[PDB]
Amino acid sequence: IIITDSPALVSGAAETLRHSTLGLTTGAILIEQNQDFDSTVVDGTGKQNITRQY
Amino acid sequence: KIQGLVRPRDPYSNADVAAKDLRQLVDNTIKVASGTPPINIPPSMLRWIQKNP
Repeated sequence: IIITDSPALVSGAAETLRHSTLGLTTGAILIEQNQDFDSTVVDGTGKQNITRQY
Repeated sequence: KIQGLVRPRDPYSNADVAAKDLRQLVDNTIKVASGTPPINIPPSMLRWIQKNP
Protein backbone atom coordinates (compact mmCIF):
# COMPACT_ATOMS: atom_id res chain seq x y z
CA ILE A 1 0.00 0.00 0.00
CA ILE A 2 1.58 3.34 -1.11
CA ILE A 3 0.81 6.24 1.30
CA THR A 4 0.31 9.72 -0.26
CA ASP A 5 -1.26 12.93 1.18
CA SER A 6 -2.23 14.08 -2.32
CA PRO A 7 -5.21 16.48 -2.46
CA ALA A 8 -6.47 14.40 -5.41
CA LEU A 9 -7.47 11.59 -3.01
CA VAL A 10 -9.44 13.42 -0.27
CA SER A 11 -12.13 15.49 -2.08
CA GLY A 12 -14.21 16.77 0.80
CA ALA A 13 -14.35 17.92 4.40
CA ALA A 14 -16.27 17.42 7.67
CA GLU A 15 -18.77 14.52 7.32
CA THR A 16 -18.56 14.46 3.50
CA LEU A 17 -14.82 13.95 3.02
CA ARG A 18 -14.48 10.98 0.65
CA HIS A 19 -11.05 9.36 0.59
CA SER A 20 -10.31 7.57 -2.69
CA THR A 21 -7.85 4.68 -2.97
CA LEU A 22 -6.51 3.34 -6.27
CA GLY A 23 -5.66 -0.23 -7.17
CA LEU A 24 -3.14 0.05 -9.97
CA THR A 25 -1.53 -2.44 -12.34
CA THR A 26 1.81 -2.40 -14.13
CA GLY A 27 2.13 0.77 -16.17
CA ALA A 28 -1.33 1.95 -15.17
CA ILE A 29 -0.44 5.66 -15.06
CA LEU A 30 2.15 7.07 -17.47
CA ILE A 31 3.89 10.43 -16.98
CA GLU A 32 6.40 11.77 -19.50
CA GLN A 33 8.41 14.90 -18.74
CA ASN A 34 8.69 16.62 -22.12
CA GLN A 35 12.03 18.29 -21.20
CA ASP A 36 10.82 21.60 -22.67
CA PHE A 37 11.95 23.48 -19.56
CA ASP A 38 12.38 27.23 -20.03
CA SER A 39 13.34 29.61 -17.21
CA THR A 40 13.85 33.33 -17.74
CA VAL A 41 15.32 35.99 -15.46
CA VAL A 42 14.08 39.49 -16.29
CA ASP A 43 15.37 42.68 -14.69
CA GLY A 44 14.11 46.25 -14.57
CA THR A 45 15.71 49.66 -14.18
CA GLY A 46 14.49 53.16 -13.39
CA LYS A 47 14.05 52.46 -9.67
CA GLN A 48 16.21 53.07 -6.62
CA ASN A 49 17.30 49.41 -6.79
CA ILE A 50 17.43 46.80 -9.53
CA THR A 51 14.39 44.51 -9.64
CA ARG A 52 14.62 40.93 -10.90
CA GLN A 53 12.00 38.28 -11.60
CA TYR A 54 12.09 34.53 -12.18
CA LYS B 1 31.32 63.59 -19.07
CA ILE B 2 28.34 62.50 -16.97
CA GLN B 3 27.74 64.83 -14.03
CA GLY B 4 25.60 62.70 -11.73
CA LEU B 5 26.94 59.14 -11.65
CA VAL B 6 26.66 58.37 -7.91
CA ARG B 7 23.29 58.66 -6.19
CA PRO B 8 22.27 58.21 -2.53
CA ARG B 9 20.48 54.87 -2.55
CA ASP B 10 17.82 53.45 -0.23
CA PRO B 11 17.67 49.62 -0.25
CA TYR B 12 14.50 49.71 1.88
CA SER B 13 12.45 51.88 -0.51
CA ASN B 14 11.27 51.46 -4.10
CA ALA B 15 11.10 54.81 -5.88
CA ASP B 16 11.70 56.14 -9.38
CA VAL B 17 14.87 58.01 -10.35
CA ALA B 18 15.28 60.08 -13.51
CA ALA B 19 17.55 58.75 -16.24
CA LYS B 20 20.65 60.38 -17.73
CA ASP B 21 22.11 60.46 -21.23
CA LEU B 22 25.56 60.36 -22.85
CA ARG B 23 26.88 63.57 -24.38
CA GLN B 24 29.69 64.02 -26.89
CA LEU B 25 32.03 66.88 -27.75
CA VAL B 26 34.18 67.81 -30.75
CA ASP B 27 37.74 69.08 -30.75
CA ASN B 28 38.96 71.30 -33.57
CA THR B 29 42.17 72.13 -35.42
CA ILE B 30 42.12 75.02 -37.89
CA LYS B 31 44.43 74.89 -40.90
CA VAL B 32 46.58 77.97 -41.54
CA ALA B 33 48.27 78.41 -44.92
CA SER B 34 51.27 80.70 -45.38
CA GLY B 35 53.50 81.58 -48.30
CA THR B 36 56.23 83.81 -49.67
CA PRO B 37 55.85 86.82 -51.99
CA PRO B 38 57.58 86.34 -55.34
CA ILE B 39 61.31 87.01 -55.07
CA ASN B 40 63.31 88.25 -58.05
CA ILE B 41 66.52 86.25 -58.37
CA PRO B 42 67.75 86.89 -61.93
CA PRO B 43 70.93 85.00 -62.84
CA SER B 44 72.38 88.08 -64.56
CA MET B 45 72.45 90.18 -61.38
CA LEU B 46 74.56 87.43 -59.75
CA ARG B 47 76.86 86.61 -62.67
CA TRP B 48 77.68 90.32 -62.99
CA ILE B 49 79.09 90.17 -59.45
CA GLN B 50 80.45 86.73 -60.42
CA LYS B 51 78.50 84.67 -57.88
CA ASN B 52 76.80 81.30 -58.19
CA PRO B 53 73.07 81.78 -58.92
